[PDB]
Amino acid sequence: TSQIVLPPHLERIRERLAENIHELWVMNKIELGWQYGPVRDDNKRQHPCLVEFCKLPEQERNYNLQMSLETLKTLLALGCHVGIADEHAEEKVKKMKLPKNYQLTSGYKPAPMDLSFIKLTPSQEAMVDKLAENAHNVWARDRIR
Repeated sequence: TSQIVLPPHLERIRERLAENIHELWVMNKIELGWQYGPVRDDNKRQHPCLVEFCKLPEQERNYNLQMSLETLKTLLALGCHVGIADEHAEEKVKKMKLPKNYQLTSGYKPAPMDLSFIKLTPSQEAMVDKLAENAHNVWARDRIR
């Protein structure tokens, strides 16, 4: 799976979406007990990806935004409507939808909402295998070469 590159019309969304999506996603790598440290290794109980979006360096700055860009480019490549009509409900339109659920421990625990009071679309339930296969697709077009 490799469809198109994303246009820049969303770029007003993307940076605030980044300062959201890190503050949703980065909590997920402390349930082992990893913390922030200087150098890359796991034998001594750390994972330095636990740093805020702009705080990271540039190659790690985009390494948070790539999961978003996965969930954006194939969506816009899907042909369906994914134009930003319902503008995302944090930092632009004050409805307070994005951060709802969190629990703080000995570690960086920002606020992902595990949203479950709405149905999920017929698409994104079907795109679970698409987006999880795209991992091996990205890895396979590297590996077979």
